[PDB]
Amino acid sequence: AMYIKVCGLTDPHAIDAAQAAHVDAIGFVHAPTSPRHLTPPHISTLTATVDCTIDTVLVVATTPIADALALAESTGVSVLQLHGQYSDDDVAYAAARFPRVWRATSLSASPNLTVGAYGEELLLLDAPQAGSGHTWDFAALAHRRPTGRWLLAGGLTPDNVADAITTTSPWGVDVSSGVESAPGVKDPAKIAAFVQAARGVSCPR
Repeated sequence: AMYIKVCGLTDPHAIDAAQAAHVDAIGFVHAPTSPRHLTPPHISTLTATVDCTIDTVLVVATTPIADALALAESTGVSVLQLHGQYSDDDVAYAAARFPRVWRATSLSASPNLTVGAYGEELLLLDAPQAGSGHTWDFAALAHRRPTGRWLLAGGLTPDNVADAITTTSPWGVDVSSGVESAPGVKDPAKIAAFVQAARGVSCPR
């Protein structure tokens, strides 16, 4: 299996493309510093339109952890995803209080790469430079790949994802900017292309 999350969706037009491509998760960003930012009322309505074949994920960065928990509850999302600003203590505080918590980090932050170290269900590892060249720099992951449930991120696009999955064999992938036509505007054609490229590694057609 290869779990696919599209992160930072902001409209039904994008949700429809994600459902048509049978993605596994959709992220809704609540982070006022991001071009993908959504207010609580908007996250609530968007979340309610997604069917039970997709995990909905509230993605936060700067929201005090108790408020983030309250927002996860009120919006009805499946998962609370915490960006790397959050302390280890905050990750575990959340994990005790909400059923599904994801810990995001990046390789440059020298993170703890053991999944579940602080109560999280899954670790999202962002390796933004690994796609800077013509081919995917699988050396940047390699011995650092978690043994547990994790998502690879790092500027994934329809153009690099087959290479990334083939060489790095992640448990799943997370994509955002690489399927946008503009910041905060997901492009249905790119979503479809991304999923085709990613799934074609194990099930080419």
